[PDB]
Amino acid sequence: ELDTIQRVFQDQKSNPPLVRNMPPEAGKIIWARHLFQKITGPINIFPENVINSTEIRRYYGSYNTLGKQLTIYEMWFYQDWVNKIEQSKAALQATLIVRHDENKKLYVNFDLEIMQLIREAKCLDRQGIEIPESARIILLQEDKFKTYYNELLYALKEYERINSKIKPICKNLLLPHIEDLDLKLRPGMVTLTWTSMNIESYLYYVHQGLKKLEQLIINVNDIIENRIENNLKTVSKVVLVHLPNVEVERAVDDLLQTIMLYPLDPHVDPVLPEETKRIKRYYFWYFYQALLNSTQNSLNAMKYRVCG
Repeated sequence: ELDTIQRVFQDQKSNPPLVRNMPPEAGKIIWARHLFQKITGPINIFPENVINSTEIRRYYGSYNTLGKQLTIYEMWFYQDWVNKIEQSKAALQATLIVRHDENKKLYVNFDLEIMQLIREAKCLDRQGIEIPESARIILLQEDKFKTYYNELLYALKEYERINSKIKPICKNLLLPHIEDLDLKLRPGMVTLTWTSMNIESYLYYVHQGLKKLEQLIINVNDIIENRIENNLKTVSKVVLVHLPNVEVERAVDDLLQTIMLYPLDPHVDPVLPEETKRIKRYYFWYFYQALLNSTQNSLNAMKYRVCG
């Protein structure tokens, strides 16, 4: 051994590589108790046988004298631990925990409270210790906060993926829809996760807005990404010299088809996004440049291969 035990204790619990899911407090006291038990066985063984011788015782012582020391260290650790959580909750963590909200991402206010209450009950149960009523009530509430924080996490990021897929094109039909997807939260709702409701419906409604937007994008795709691209390819293949009206008619039809998707050819008035609307016209001009270039590319091809 137990001088060997002594050197073990002198190298206290914070110094070795403990790997587990048990707090420093709990691991420290168990190791001390176990060490004391081992001691021891051886121481127881030684014684018786041885014682006687013683040696062882011485050783045882150392161990013990070691046993006395260990008991003293245990008591100091428990002095810092017994009653600590009750004081923390009753003073500054039990006072109507602000739920999780957002501005640019999800902002976690009481992350510490979640983690702490978590470790608290797991360790008190595993160690066969009594858990005060205050700790159990707030712990169940914490589980509610954690689940809602995670679900809101998923929601926010849904808006993020949709954004990652919209921003590469910067279409001024979805940019206004994106603008319309803005919401406002008053302070009276900053405490809804207490009785477990109105946040599920809120998140579901935000999701409903996102899915409706997604459906609009799906349409815009089916109308624009396939039919018009195929038409452009047809325009490029047209041999203007020889080959053994239609595309022009289809181009006109496709314009009107795009107009049917609520694209703001005039700037939206109340919003006044004069700068934002011309961006799609620039991309559309690039597409128009691709159409004229398609015919032009053909033009040059014939001009080069006229001799055969």
